[PDB]
Amino acid sequence: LEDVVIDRNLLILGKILGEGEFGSVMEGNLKQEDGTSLKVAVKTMAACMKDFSHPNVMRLLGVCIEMSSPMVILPFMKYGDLHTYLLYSRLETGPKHIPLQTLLKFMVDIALGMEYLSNRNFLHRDLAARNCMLRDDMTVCVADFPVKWIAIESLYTSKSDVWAFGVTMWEIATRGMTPYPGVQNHEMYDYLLHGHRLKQPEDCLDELYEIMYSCWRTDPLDRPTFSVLRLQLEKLLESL
Ligand SMILES: CS(=O)(=O)N1CCO[C@H](c2csc(-c3cc(N4CCOCC4)ccc3NC(=O)c3ncc[nH]3)n2)C1
Repeated sequence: LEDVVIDRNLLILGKILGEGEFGSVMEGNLKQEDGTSLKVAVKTMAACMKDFSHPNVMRLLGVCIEMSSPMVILPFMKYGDLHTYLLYSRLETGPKHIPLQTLLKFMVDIALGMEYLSNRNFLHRDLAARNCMLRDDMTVCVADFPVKWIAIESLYTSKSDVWAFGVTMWEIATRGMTPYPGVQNHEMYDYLLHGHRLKQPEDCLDELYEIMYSCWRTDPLDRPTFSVLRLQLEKLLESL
């Protein structure tokens, strides 16, 4: 089924950007049909992605299969994963102090991305700040289609995706804290069973904590939809 394939000679691979599940993600140059070349990311060593068109969801540029003796091509995200970008924001090199409105925009971006995928009845199954990438224009898009992001009942529906989104909201609000400090992975199921949740971050609004807390209700049906979540975050952002 090769409607999305690209000729291998149009692609030039280069240095490593990160490590995915099945192999290395490399930087690359893709020669386009209009003659010009574009910087790309190439996972090495997709059917879902072909069906997606939305700003806050990573798109498929193509596929290549080189023979030795496959590679999925994706857009280059110049600031990398969101988790690592948040960590750097607490030091002094690349980005400055990120204000509250910019963190909410990251949350809104992800919510929009998930709203779209949720309407297609597509389940992410791995939503986290490390799986959210940063475009050259500072917009976030969800990508990659881990015990502390999985919900109670899942130990998967669209509401277990909502749980993981709440955890990702917490990650962004804490600027890259690992969830559940002083709690081990084996310990999680019982920690959640007794009704304990991620604690409210430091200088973080009650309105915001209400929203992320609502993602972790015991009953999946009590959680809000991504569209409900998206509006709550958008209106909270507007009130600053
Ligand atoms: C969630 S994912 O499935 O996308 N995934 C999984 C495996 O690890 C990959 C990863 C980690 S860090 C990184 C990256 C880092 C930089 N940086 C290099 C160091 O300085 C800042 C920019 C620049 C570009 C980068 N990636 C991309 O453009 C790109 N697009 C599409 C897939 N990957 N990529 C990402």
